[PDB]
Amino acid sequence: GATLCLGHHAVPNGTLVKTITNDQIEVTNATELVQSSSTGKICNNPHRILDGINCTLIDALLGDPHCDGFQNEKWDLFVERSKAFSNCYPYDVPDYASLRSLVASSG
Amino acid sequence: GIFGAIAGFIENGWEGMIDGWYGFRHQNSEGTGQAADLKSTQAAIDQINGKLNRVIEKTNEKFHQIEKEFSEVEGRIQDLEKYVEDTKIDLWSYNAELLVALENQHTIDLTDSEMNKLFEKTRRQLRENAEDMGNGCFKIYHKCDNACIGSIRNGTYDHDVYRDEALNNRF
Amino acid sequence: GIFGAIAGFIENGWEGMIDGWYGFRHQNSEGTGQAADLKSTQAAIDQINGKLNRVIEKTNEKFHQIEKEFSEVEGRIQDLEKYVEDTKIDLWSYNAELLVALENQHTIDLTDSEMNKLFEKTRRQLRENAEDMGNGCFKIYHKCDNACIGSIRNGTYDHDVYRDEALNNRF
Amino acid sequence: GIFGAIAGFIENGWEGMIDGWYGFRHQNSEGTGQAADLKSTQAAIDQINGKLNRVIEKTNEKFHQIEKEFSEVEGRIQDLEKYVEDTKIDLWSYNAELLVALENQHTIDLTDSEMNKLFEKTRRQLRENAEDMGNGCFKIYHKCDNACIGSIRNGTYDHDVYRDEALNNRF
Amino acid sequence: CSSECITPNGSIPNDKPFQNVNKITYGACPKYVKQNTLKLATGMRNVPE
Ligand SMILES: *[C@@H]1O[C@H](CO)[C@@H](O[C@@H]2O[C@H](CO)[C@@H](O[C@@H]3O[C@H](CO)[C@@H](O)[C@H](O)[C@@H]3O)[C@H](O)[C@H]2NC(C)=O)[C@H](O)[C@H]1NC(C)=O
Ligand SMILES: *[C@@H]1O[C@H](CO)[C@@H](O[C@@H]2O[C@H](CO)[C@@H](O)[C@H](O)[C@H]2NC(C)=O)[C@H](O)[C@H]1NC(C)=O
Ligand SMILES: *[C@@H]1O[C@H](CO)[C@@H](O)[C@H](O)[C@H]1NC(C)=O
Ligand SMILES: *[C@@H]1O[C@H](CO)[C@@H](O)[C@H](O)[C@H]1NC(C)=O
Ligand SMILES: *[C@@H]1O[C@H](CO)[C@@H](O)[C@H](O)[C@H]1NC(C)=O
Ligand SMILES: *[C@@H]1O[C@H](CO)[C@@H](O)[C@H](O)[C@H]1NC(C)=O
Repeated sequence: GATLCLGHHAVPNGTLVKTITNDQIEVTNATELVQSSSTGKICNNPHRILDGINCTLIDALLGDPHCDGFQNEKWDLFVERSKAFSNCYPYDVPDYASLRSLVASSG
Repeated sequence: GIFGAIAGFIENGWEGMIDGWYGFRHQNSEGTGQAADLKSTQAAIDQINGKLNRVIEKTNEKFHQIEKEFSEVEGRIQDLEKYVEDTKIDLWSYNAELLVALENQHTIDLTDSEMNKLFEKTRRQLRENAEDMGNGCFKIYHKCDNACIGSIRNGTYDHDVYRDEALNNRF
Repeated sequence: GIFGAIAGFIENGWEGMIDGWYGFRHQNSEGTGQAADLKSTQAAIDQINGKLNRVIEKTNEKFHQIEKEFSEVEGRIQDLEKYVEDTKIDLWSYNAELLVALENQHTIDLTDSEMNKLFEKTRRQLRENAEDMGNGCFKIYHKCDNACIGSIRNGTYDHDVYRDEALNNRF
Repeated sequence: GIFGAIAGFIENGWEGMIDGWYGFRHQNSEGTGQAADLKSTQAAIDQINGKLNRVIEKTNEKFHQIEKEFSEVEGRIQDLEKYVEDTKIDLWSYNAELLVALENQHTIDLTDSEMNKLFEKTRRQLRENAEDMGNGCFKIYHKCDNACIGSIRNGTYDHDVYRDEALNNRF
Repeated sequence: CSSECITPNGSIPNDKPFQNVNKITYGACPKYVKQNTLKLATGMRNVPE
């Protein structure tokens, strides 16, 4: 006579995953659902990125001289750097956050 | 799993089977052989993909949102902004943990299921001409050459042909 | 599904069976017949309802809440109100999508289960007097008239009565 | 459950079995006996614990948050603080209700599964030497003393030994 | 270079459902979670011998 065997495959290197009943259990393959890394660069496409360089958005708005390059500019995303500084008459904006927001949003 | 086939009554997997997820090994007069079952392999892969595509699907696009970091202590409103963001993150972190747990449990169970379904399909084909050896192998009580084994694998096996022989050898 | 009965080893459904979800078709000396199995039909319907009632249940009552539309640009606080509402809607949208996917998967699986359970129950009744033909039909190796078929259906079949006859015809 | 063993083809549970979750009761020439199956009992307990540990696990630590009660009517911001907290509570209340429903459904199904798996394992051991009586009892067609029953229970039963006797008594 | 999702750390790929990079994002972005990893099983239980 003959013998017929039913079987399933297996692999040398398996992967531990987590289930309802099981904290670690080995399967043949798994895929990662959490992105943990970055290339490190803000990609200039496909969004119009405006690098503010030494300028904050508010100074660009007001017209601080060293910001005058930003006149009439547009952006999808305005990037403010930490090195930014104000060179003009010292001022303050009550509810600075809101002006910043609504201008940033107007774009 | 839940059907008790994989890591079940089937002792272990075959690292040697590289052309499919599920298959047959046989031994008969002519020698030993191995072949993958592509339909059930496909069933498993299809399901897993379906689910993979459910989850890996397009993310949500968001543009202007609330501020999530603060350089000054402001009290109440910042307390609220912070609390809202923290709440959101906790809830999604929960959804994700659970999605993975459920999904994985189910994948394990469905792959077990496919195995068991192949076994069952085969047993049913063989009718009275074979016995379940409990290890996931059938004992075939008639003379089965490579063509015959093949006929079992592609689903064309005619049991009535060998029934007399097999019946004879079983008892 | 997960048991491989529906869309399984059972080729297809019967559009002709309008009195139940699961049943028997038979062919014997006297002719052909069809009858619904009401207990297992009920099992399925009951579960599906239980679930339907879990979901369709009373909604939540809310009265005065935050404002969700705005005619003026206000900045920070409006950003926050908007963000909170948007966050909530995304989270519930997720719960709903998932509830439906899970629930549906499970309904498919549980109806498959009921079918397979009926099959198994019946096979067990028949003992040595019939064989599994693999298509979801049993071959009964003794003489079974409409009363006998009935006895199988209502669970009163006594196998010992026909065992000799059947055993004889099987081998 | 989903396998139709517990509250299934197995009529009811044994309040008399206090040393395990699943076991055997037997009757042979020497008398009647009862013994627990510790492996499958363990399988069930282990899973249930895994799950219990998933849920009962460390809670989240939070310290300074938004205020959730108010002694004065303030309008807009309070509306918002209130709405945020209410939103959070409704979502977590949902998560908890569902967690429990799913988890429980699954526990019921997995304990049913374990039972059915033990049954299947045993049937496979016995080969041609016994028949499924449908009530979760096997009829053993040869002479089985307490040692033999034991051998069935600890998985060492050699069917080939009794096959001739049993085959004889079956037909 | 190109990418649909921007974070203060740099751009990140949006192919996955979730990300640990930053709670601050712009564009089509994985939802942000506290876990640095969640593996979704793509095959059966592995049982070597
Ligand atoms: C992407 O960007 C964020 C923000 O820049 C990075 O998070 C920062 O990571 C560092 C290192 O893990 C954290 O340092 C820690 O600070 C805590 C709190 O003061 C301190 O107790 C620890 O000893 C440790 O030094 C830092 O807190 C954290 N910053 C924030 C605001 O979260 C993140 O690491 C970056 N991820 C990638 C992929 O580059
Ligand atoms: C941003 O501001 C910095 C600092 O003021 C500028 O760096 C100066 O550059 C000039 C011209 O190259 C040098 O002579 C100075 O030595 C730099 N100053 C300091 C303090 O480092 C920089 O030019 C500005 N960047 C842009 C594009 O406007
Ligand atoms: C692991 O799974 C991923 C996603 O399904 C797939 O792209 C990859 O090919 C798999 N790896 C192997 C070796 O099967
Ligand atoms: C199955 O195998 C037999 C013998 O090898 C062959 O003749 C037949 O064509 C096959 N059937 C199918 C549908 O592939
Ligand atoms: C089952 O069928 C038999 C024969 O038709 C009938 O005599 C008997 O009463 C039925 N049993 C039940 C419980 O309905
Ligand atoms: C099973 O039972 C037999 C007879 O009682 C005994 O000899 C044997 O050692 C047992 N096997 C194991 C592995 O416990």
